[PDB]
Order: sequence, then structure tokens, then C-alpha cells
Amino acid sequence: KIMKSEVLRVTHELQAMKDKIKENSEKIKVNKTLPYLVSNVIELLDVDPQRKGKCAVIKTSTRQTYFLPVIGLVDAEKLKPGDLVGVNKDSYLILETLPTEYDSRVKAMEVDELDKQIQELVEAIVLPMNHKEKFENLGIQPPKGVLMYGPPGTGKTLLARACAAQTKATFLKLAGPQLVQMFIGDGAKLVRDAFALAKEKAPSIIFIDELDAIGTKRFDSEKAGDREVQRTMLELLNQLDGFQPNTQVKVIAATNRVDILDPALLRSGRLDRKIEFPMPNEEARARIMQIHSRKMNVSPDVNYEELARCTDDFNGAQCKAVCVEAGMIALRRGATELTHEDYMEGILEVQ
Amino acid sequence: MADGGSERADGRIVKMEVDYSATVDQRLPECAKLAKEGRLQEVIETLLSLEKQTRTASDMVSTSRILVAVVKMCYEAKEWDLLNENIMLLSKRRSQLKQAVAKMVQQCCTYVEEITDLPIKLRLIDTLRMVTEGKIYVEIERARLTKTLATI
Amino acid sequence: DYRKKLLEHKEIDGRLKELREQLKELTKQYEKSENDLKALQSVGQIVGEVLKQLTEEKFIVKATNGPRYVVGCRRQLDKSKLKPGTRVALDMTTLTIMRYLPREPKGCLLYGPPGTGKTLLARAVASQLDCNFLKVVSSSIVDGESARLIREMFNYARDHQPCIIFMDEIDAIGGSADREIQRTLMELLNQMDGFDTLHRVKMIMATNRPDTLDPALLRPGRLDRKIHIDLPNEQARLDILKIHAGPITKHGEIDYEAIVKLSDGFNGADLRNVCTEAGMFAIRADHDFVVQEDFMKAVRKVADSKKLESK
Repeated sequence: KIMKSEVLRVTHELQAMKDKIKENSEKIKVNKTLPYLVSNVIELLDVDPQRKGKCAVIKTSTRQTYFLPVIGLVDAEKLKPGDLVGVNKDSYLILETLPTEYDSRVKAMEVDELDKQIQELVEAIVLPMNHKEKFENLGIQPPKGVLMYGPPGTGKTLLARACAAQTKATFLKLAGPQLVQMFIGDGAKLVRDAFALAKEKAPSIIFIDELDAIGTKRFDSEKAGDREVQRTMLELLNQLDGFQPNTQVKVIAATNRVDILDPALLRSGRLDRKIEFPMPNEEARARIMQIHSRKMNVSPDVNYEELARCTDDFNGAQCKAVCVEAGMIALRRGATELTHEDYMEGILEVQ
Repeated sequence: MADGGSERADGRIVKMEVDYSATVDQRLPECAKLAKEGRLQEVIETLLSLEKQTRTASDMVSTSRILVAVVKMCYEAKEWDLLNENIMLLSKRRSQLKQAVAKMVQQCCTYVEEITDLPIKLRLIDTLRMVTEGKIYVEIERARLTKTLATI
Repeated sequence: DYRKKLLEHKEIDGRLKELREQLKELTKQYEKSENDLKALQSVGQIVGEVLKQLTEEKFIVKATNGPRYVVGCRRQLDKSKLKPGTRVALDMTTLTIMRYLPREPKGCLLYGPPGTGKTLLARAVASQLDCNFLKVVSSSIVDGESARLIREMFNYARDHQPCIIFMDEIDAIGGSADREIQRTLMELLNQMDGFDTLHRVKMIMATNRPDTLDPALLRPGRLDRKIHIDLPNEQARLDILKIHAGPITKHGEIDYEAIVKLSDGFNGADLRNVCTEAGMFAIRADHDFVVQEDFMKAVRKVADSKKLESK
């Protein structure tokens, strides 16, 4: 062990290093604590002919262009054309890069904190947050794109919104016309930004609606206003195909009408699950209505037959509207408890 | 669909043994409409991988014992794109053609050693012109025939 | 007694020499930190652009903000890159120059009527080499002001010598409303048949049906070759099936021949979805192992459903 006696000196040198890095690691906190402004960073690869060529393009908020290479500590999510970077006086260096996205506004869309098919749906939305540990041995690859469609009058919107509450995660709201604007080339920016937020934030829930109206390829060759969401969808599929990050947070799509369908939507990353709704039953709607109305005070005598029979081609939101309407006149009836006939009365009222 | 042509093919290989080339001449209008139909690209691949083998088998029978070889070369010389003349739509298969020419030059390779003196120079002078007339090939057999001619 | 002491000392020296890896590895990073701290010592650099030059030694520079200045020549750099027409960089002190600031089969035809999966092959090549990363949208029109955008993209294509073009779903643009379309087509003809070198840049077109594809534009000139893909190759399908059979364990007796043979007119990603659906179908029996019988049945049923929905 005489040869291993020289290790002690090495350890002493190492702990001496740990002792002498205290100051230089101390000045970091006081130096980097307050960036005075925010500048835009654009990455540009230069060539010096080590002496390796390195450079960058900077844009100040005061519209003054300067020169500077790529420096700072170890970078991972950096080097991207983002914003909100740390800068000191006259140094124009890069210390802390945080991405808040571009033109924030689109991002703050919203802040949110039939049994056989809804079982498969629930299992489908639960499994990516659950079976990932079991996906190693079983080798089961979870589907990404899920297509939920059916005939009008289903109420699938608030149903999926109800499932979103079961997911316990954050829910977002994006519609069809929201992708259509006065400007041009918005598709790429919107997709990249949405995927950026999906990359930075937790595995939340993303649900878009009306993909059929904005996905119309207009067989008629005369005219139409929106060709944009078509190529936006094509680019979306492209990023859902040729990109490895697509294994990340899923995006749920839904179509109201089956008249327009893209054959290229078939893939694991793209739309996979297809469920048609064959005239949803009554008693099930009565069940979910009971689940929704179990909180309110109601006289516990219900035949359910009348309310199940009187409901034809009605949404879930319309059933909740029936409950609300039943609660409306119950206030002016003088009764402190909801009755049975108030339901059907509300049905014949609003519908 | 090639399902109907398959019965004709495997029926043909059984029914055609000692018969002369006249039965092949009678087989020409039958195979003509067969070449006209079958617009499907993938389906008729089998039929093209059968019927051709059948007619080349008949050619083998004709070249087996007694061979005039004049009519044999005259048929192919007079008929090339004649079957594709009636079809305005572009075939653009570019699949069975390679195997076709390869099989033809394979049989010609089996006969390349010793058969007879007169026809071979006509076949060669024909196919070297077919190289120019074709203008589209994998550039294998085209070099094969002319280099195996050059060796001679 | 003396023999065991060697082993013991070997153990002590072992655990003594095995604790260095938790330090000496991160010491390089700790040193790299101060190295970066010494790399931050260079600051105060600005930009500039050269327009007119009189003296070969000293020229005129143009700032982005708009004021104009003049600088000298550093003993380091030479007169090679000092020539005008190149954006350079300047310093806040003495207005010197550290460095400059640089600005930033010729065709194929793929028609897909029997199914899809060509994009999977293109993705395979793209993930393989591709020589670069580039994508061309189907319609750049809605983005007559898109013509300069196309000419700009082609200008970038001329800027970067190696190029590979991937165009998916081109059948949409292949079809005064029609007049502007014909005008755009004439622009495409003017650009493609103009003066350019196509011996390097490669273009790939993906589509659905041979109707709107303009067979006149499918001509040998504007497109050298055409390759039809009905379905992934037998060896390719077997290979992808084998690599998809890797993470999933099965029974001791396994035959992929049935799975491959019974598959007709199917696509790779689709077949993979059928496999996952078969797994989720076989997970209902809560067994750790799954026989190929249930696999064959599930695959058959699901594929049949896909054939019924293939319309």
C-alpha cells in the first residue's frame, strides 16, 4: 500500500481546489443576479480559418446591432433563436437563457386546473401516464394522435372535457377558426411555439376541435379563403413523423363531420384511434347526469324512464343545461329541494 | 385479375406438348387481349411471370428438335410494341422487362455454344439494333450481348 | 495467514482507488467553468458593413444603426478577406477588427396509389444521411407575391450547394381563378427550365393518385425516373417486424412467416399500429406471455377493419 500513499496528496489537492473555488463561485451570484435588459439572440455559425470558429448574431430592443461570439456556461436548451437572455453592462454576453416564447398571447389560450367506449377512452388517456414503466418489458408503444368523431348531438366536447378532469393534468382549449388569421405564415410559428410550450411544461392535455372544416381540400376548383390550415396540418404531420421528440406530450384532435378525411392521417404519431358513435343510449346519459347532479339536493325518488325517453339527439351540455334549467324554476317554486318532474319540465322548456 | 389467366397458363403448359407453332399462332390473339386487359399493376405481375414462361416454353419446344428459326425471329422482329399500341395509358411497370430480357438472353446463352451458323448472326444483328431502339435499360444485358459478341 | 493480507490490502487499496472517479471527473467541469470565466473576458465588439474602399490599407464601414465610420487594418488579418462586399466586425476601442461576419438523376417521381409508407422510407433516408435538412411545403402560394418567395428559397438553394428536396402531397397544387394557377405553373416552368445546375441538387415528390399529377410535367425532362412502391419489401417487412419484436417477449415457438405472408397491401407504420392494437387486445388476458395465435387473429381482424376503412 506504499504506492497508494500518493493518493492522499491528490485528495488534498482536490479538496484544496474545492476550497479555492469558493470565491470564484461566490462572485457568480453577485455578478449574474441582475441582467439590465432583454436582447434577441440569433445563432450564426462562423469559420475562423484549437482556434475554432464561433460567433452569434444579436438584436437589442433598442434596435442596435452588436457583435459577440457564443459564450457562457454549459448549454443544453440554448443556441435556439429565442429571447429573454441575461446581459451585463457593455459586456453583451450570455449567462441565463430562459424561453418565454414569442408574442405570448396565443399561448395563454386558457388555464384549467356510452360506457364501453368511455372505458376504452379513459384507459387510452390514462395509459401514457401510467404504463410507461411496463412499456419496457411488454414493448407496447402508446398511440399519440387520437381521432374522436361522430354524428352531431353527441356532446363529445364536454365529455372529453370531463375526461380532462379525470386526467388531473392541465387542459388547453384550441378551436378551428383560432388557426385562421389575417396574417400569413402563422402555422409554422404556432406549431413550433405550441411544441415549445409542450416541451418546457408538464405533460398537460391538449385538445383541438373542428379539424374537418379547416381540413377541407375543396374539391371544387373555383375559390375559397383558407388554404393555410391545410399546409399547417401537413407540417404538423411532418413534425409528427420525421421527429423523434414526437414521443412527448400527445395532441388530441376531433372532427365533427366525416365528409372530409385525409388518408395521410394514419400513423402511430398521427391519428390512430378511430371510434364511431352509433346513436348513444339513454340510460348511460341518465347515469352521467346522475353523476353530475349528485352534488345538488334532489328528492331521492326517480323512475328515470321519463327522463331517459324524453331525451333524443341531445348533447351532454344540453343535459347539463336541462339540470340547470331544472334548478332555475326550482328557486321560484318555493321548494328547497329539486323534484323529478322538474327535469322533464326543463326538457320541454329549453327544448 | 390474374386469377383467370393463371388457369389458362397452367392449363396451357399441360395441354401444349407435341403441338406445332400453329397453336402458338392461335394463342397470339388470346394473349393479345390478355395483354390489353389487366390494368392493375401488382395483380397481373404473376400472370406476366407465368404466360411469358409458357410461351418461352413453347419456344423451347420449337427449338428442341427441329428449328427453322426464320419464323421464330420474324415473329419477334415484326412484333414488339404492337401489343402496347392499343393501350394509350403508359404502362411504366419497369419490372418484368428486366426478367424478360434476362430470360431471353439466358436461353440464348444456352444456345450460344453450338446450334447452327445462319440464324445467330441475324439474332445478334437484330438485338444490337434493339439496344439502340430500346433506349431504356438497366444497362446489363445490353453490354452482355455486345461484349459476348466482341469476344467472338 | 500471509496470503489473505494481500487480498485484504487489495480490497482496501481498491476502495481507496475507486473513490477518485467521483471527483476527478467533475474537476474537469469545475476547471471548465473558470475557463469559460476567462473566455468571457472579450467584450465590446460591434458590427459594420463595407461599401466603398479607396485606400487598400484603410476602408469605410457602415453600421447597422446607420452612422458611417472608417477603420484601419490589424496586423493579424490579411488583405484576402479585407476585400469589399463582406460584412465585418469592429471593436469599441480603437475601432479594430477581430474577424468578419459572414451573412446567412436530377429528378424523381413517386406515386403512391396502393397505400402509403413512402414517407417512412424518406424518413429512413433522412435519418440515415440526407446530406442536409430541408423541407419544401406543398403550397407556398397562400403563405402573386409568393413568386419572390419561391425565388428566395431557390436563391438559398443556390447559396448552399448540397441540397435535397422533399415534397409531400403534391397532387393538391397539381390541379381568373384558374388563370393565376396557370401563371404559377408557367413560373415553375420558367424556374425549372432556367439556368441552374441540377447535377447536385435532388428533388423528391410524394403524392396519391396519377390524375392531377400532370403527365406532361412527369416528362423525362422535368423528372428523370419514376419508382412505384406498392408495399415494403419482404426482407424489409421481415426486418422491421424483427426489430419490432425485440422489446416484446413471446412464446418459445415463433413464426414470422405467417405474419409476413398474410400481410397484403399494408404499410409499415400501419402494421406497427396493428401490432400495438394486438398487444392491447392481448393485454386483456393479463398474461405476461402472448402466443402468436391471438396475434394472428387480432392482426387479421384489425387489418380487415383497415381494409374496410380504406375507402
